[PDB]
Amino acid sequence: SDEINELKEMVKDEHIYDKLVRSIAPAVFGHEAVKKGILLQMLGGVHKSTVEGIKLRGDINICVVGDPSTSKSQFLKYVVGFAPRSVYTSGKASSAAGLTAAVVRDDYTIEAGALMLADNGICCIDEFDKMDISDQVAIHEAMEQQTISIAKAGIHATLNARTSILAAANPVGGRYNRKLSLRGNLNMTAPIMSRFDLFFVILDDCNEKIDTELASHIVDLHMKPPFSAEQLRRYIKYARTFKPILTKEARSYLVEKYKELRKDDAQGFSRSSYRITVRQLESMIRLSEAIARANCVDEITPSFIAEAYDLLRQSIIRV
Amino acid sequence: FRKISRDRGIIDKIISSMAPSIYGHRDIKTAVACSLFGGVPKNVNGKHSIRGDINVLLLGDPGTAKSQILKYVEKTAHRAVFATGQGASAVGLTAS
Amino acid sequence: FDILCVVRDLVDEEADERLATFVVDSHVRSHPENLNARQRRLQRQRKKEEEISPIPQELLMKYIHYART
Amino acid sequence: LSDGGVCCIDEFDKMSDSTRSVLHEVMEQQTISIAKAGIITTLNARSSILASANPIGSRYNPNLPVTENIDLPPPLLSRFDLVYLVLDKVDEKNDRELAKHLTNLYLEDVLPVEFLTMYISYAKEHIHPIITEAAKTELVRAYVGMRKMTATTRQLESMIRLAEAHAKMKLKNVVELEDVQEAVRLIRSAIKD
Ligand SMILES: Nc1ncnc2c1ncn2[C@@H]1O[C@H](COP(=O)(O)OP(=O)(O)NP(=O)(O)O)[C@@H](O)[C@H]1O
Ligand SMILES: [Mg+2]
Repeated sequence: SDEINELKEMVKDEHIYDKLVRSIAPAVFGHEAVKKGILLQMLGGVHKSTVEGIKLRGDINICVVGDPSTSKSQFLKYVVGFAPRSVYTSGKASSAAGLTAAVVRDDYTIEAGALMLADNGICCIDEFDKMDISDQVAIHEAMEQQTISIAKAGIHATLNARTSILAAANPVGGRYNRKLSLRGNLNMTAPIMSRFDLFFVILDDCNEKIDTELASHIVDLHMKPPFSAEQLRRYIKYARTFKPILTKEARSYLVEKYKELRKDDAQGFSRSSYRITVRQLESMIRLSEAIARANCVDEITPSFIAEAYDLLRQSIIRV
Repeated sequence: FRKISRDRGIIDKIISSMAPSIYGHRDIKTAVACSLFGGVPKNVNGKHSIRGDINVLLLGDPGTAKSQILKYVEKTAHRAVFATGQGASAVGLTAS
Repeated sequence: FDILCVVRDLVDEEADERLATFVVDSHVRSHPENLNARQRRLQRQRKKEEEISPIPQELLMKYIHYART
Repeated sequence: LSDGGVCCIDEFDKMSDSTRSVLHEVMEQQTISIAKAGIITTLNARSSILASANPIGSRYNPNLPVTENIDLPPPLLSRFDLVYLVLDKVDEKNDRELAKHLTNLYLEDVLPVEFLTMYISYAKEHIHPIITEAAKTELVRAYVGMRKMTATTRQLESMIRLAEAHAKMKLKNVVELEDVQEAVRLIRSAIKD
């Protein structure tokens, strides 16, 4: 009942949403957008099964692009330390089999890889860009169909990989080139970039007003947030029990905002899309559901659609 | 089945019913319908056997429901198997 | 592969309008919360299904198997 | 196996690529992730590494940067706190005195070489330095200075760790301004390579 009352005093607070984001990764300074994304990943979308049997992904996939100078791996260390049912792995150290699932003797049988172990969970892939394309393309099924399917050595299976993937890619050459598109800064391509719900780029050029307080924070951390980790986890567990619904106004407004992103993504005389596929409309649905969970309301207001549209625009204004 | 088969629009109602929660792509739904019903396998006096199965390739851009169409067909076909990309070895596909 | 389907994702304003409308409708139509109770729920599922499937999917599977065999 | 001890690696330039990748999570997280045969664990390595590496070919070219001479890639090279160059370039005022020092070992029988291990042991057992409040401002101003001169927070973290190590030396229980200053100075020498 003490925990019940802490939950009540948390949901009573009208602006708890800010307090949640500032409770993400408290040992790392700044980068509010990334922290907001990690909150809206531990709060997933609502997974759905259609009348035709076709599934819709609930999990949210996030990429954190950053130079090896940036405090980037801190987010992976945090969420794997915090979130239940999660794993850490390194991009080149893990193969395609090592990532989805391998086939081993004991007979022939299946050995669970990282994306199997993080089912109904979070998989954190550090140094993602160094992963070979052969290793990257293996996860295209687990990314979106939420499964791994195998046909090898007389063992045939399809395996559940309902997993929110968190990738920490470096830019090509380490340095992020601000003159180039997000497409140009990575060795990824549209099949896998469309599978991520959103990309964050986090940059660390010198700025004395920032660098002074950032340096001070590093020494403060060596001991010269509003909620504890326990309280945040309890809230996340409670918020995940909510299953928000799109209000009628939100549906039409979301169609308009998708048409805006879709229009702005068009390139070439063919009006080819690149970043905004149909997958990104569904990404906005997932993100607004996660936002509604963050606010513990069973109905999605158009303000959440506006926030989801702006969250995707953190990537779309960089092309 | 005998009743609904008489309908003048039955091919189109079947095709529209293929993967009903996927918008558009009536060409894909047609190709899937043709594949899923199949042709007639034939054998000419036992001296020459001919394929009845229809093979279909869904080639195209990301986020266009191709994988979802295949998962639907796995749902709908009376004997089905599904194997993505790097998950399929040569002997794991034919025999070992 | 004796049928080829080429699937191009082109920006096209009213086509994207219609597709996005259908997708958001599909998401609410697939939401989990959306005479005994089990019978009523199966009836509601059929009511949802006839919005988009001109013949029942359960009928379509047996019809396919019949036509094949 | 080098948990709690210095891991000495020679031929560090000729290291294999899987090993080059594996070094990242011991450099950062001091562990290595294992996920096979029904066992999943971050196997904690907790080791300080002393690397020894080489140029391509027989000679180092000091008119080219470290990345151009050495085989191993910059992001791994960046993780080291101190990085040094030792060169065979001829100079009799060095070489003659080196040769005399070397050759004199064959004739001769303060240098606390056997007490060094005991001093290290008691220092590691007893002394746990904490950062002085003034040393915060010293670290910040030094970091912003080298930042005004391409630094990253990894350099600041390195200066903290070196200053704490400097405080275990002299058996000092609190990091002083002079500890920060020597950590800063030695890193300023190193980062200029
Ligand atoms: N016409 C559509 N109607 C409904 N959903 C769609 C449509 N096109 C794409 N989607 C959604 O897009 C998501 C991805 O579908 P998917 O089948 O993986 O596309 P794909 O063609 O396989 N792309 P890729 O795997 O990169 O080659 C699914 O959640 C679908 O619901
Ligand atoms: Mg696909």
